[PDB]
Amino acid sequence: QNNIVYFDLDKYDIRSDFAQMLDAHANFLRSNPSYKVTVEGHADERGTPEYNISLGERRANAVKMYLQGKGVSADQISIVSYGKEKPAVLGHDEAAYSKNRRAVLVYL
Amino acid sequence: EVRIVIDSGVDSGRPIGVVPFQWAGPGAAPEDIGGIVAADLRNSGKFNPLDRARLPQQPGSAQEVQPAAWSALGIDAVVVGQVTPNPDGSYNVAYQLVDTGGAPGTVLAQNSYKVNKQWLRYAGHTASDEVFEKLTGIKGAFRTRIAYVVQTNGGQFPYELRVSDYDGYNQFVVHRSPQPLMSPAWSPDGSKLAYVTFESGRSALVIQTLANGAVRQVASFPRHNGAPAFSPDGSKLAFALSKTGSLNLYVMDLASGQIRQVTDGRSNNTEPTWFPDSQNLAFTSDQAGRPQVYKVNINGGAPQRITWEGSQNQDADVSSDGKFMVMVSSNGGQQHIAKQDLATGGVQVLSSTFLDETPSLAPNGTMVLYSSSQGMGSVLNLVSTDGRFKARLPATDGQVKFPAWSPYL
Repeated sequence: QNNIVYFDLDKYDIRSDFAQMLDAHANFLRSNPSYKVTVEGHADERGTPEYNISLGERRANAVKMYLQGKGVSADQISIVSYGKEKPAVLGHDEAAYSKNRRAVLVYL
Repeated sequence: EVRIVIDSGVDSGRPIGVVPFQWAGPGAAPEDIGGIVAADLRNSGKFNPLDRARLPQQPGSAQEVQPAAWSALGIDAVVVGQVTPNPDGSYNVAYQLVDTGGAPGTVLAQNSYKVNKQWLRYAGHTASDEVFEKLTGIKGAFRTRIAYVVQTNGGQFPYELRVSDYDGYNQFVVHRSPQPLMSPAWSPDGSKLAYVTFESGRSALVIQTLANGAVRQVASFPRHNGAPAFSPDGSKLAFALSKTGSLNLYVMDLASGQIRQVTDGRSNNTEPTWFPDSQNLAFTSDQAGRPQVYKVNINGGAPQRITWEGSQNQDADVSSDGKFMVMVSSNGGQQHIAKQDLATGGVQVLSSTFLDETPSLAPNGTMVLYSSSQGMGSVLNLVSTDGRFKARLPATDGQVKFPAWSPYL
């Protein structure tokens, strides 16, 4: 809930509902320039694995750009796309897919 | 522990007699070579070996074949053979292929192999290959192996890259990981697999020597390093990196380790596959919008679109003779394996399973290994390149995906 941005099929933009959530992250990172965030991006299963890396990367990147828009240091933000290799849940309909189309902000 | 199960290619194909091989010892042979040869030929989708219950005779030599007994059954060739022990503990495995149609009693091919016990299946497969090529004119691939990734539910190392023979026997674990493994690729000599691992925290692309487990680091630049493919002349590895901000194609000279960039677009360019000349690649690009397959010479020039089937195409594997590719073709919310004749542009859909991906061709171009989803997990599927033969390799211990067919071994 506080560290995940969700996306519709073939969409990669940060939509308004996540703005607030992301700002807390920017606030935090601006304050602790010691800190590094890893944006893990994902795609649902439709597609093929090496191509769907890119759908994950567009999502993670978009989080990165937004945070940089909030004053965060480029060097506090790395991105790792898992494509469709690490689903949050199994299943073959939109309930499963919307759950898996996401970018997760994690502090490693 | 994978085994092949055929779904269709059942009770059809060219009729052939395969006789249990004679055994020069007490008890049963250490291995049922005629059983192997029968199974292989049936697995090819081209033959219907007569079942054991119906054999009209069980000759243990060529001279003992009675051709008329097989022509009466519309069977025009018969495999017989012998397994004998040697004093050093090894075995001789010999077959003779006997014409039982228009040249009755003529020995069309024969051979003998000296192997130790642990290589009896190997010898059986060599006998299948020779019989197969003699009768159909197509080089046999029964000695080949497949690589694939097994993912169990839980445990500290849920992801395993493994290799087995093409029919499931002699499985071994290549590498275990806490994090996903992707896209194994065989070197043309069969000695190494390239793959992608996320066990460090991000993707790394490596090449593992199978005989000793040695690992060569190829690429771990920021972002993604994956989608490897070895050039058929042994000189290069193509792959994809997204450090520039989108996936692009690179090639590494394996001798020097020198990496060269091949595509530099703002689109994503990935899943490279080699044409027979080790100079051209087919690959997936999204530059036109939805993914399609393109073709580029690694030495210079603009990639050219080659697919127009349905709405979307990607993830291609070009045949060892360059005449066709198979690929994953998407339409109406479904995706299946398709074959495209590279000279005419014609397309035939091969598969009807669900969520088909990652097709790999056998090195004779007659068979495709790929993965689909059955219930909540991935499984492996086989379909011939004429779309008539279909089988599976059901597994016991988890989902199975990312198949890759070895070169000839």
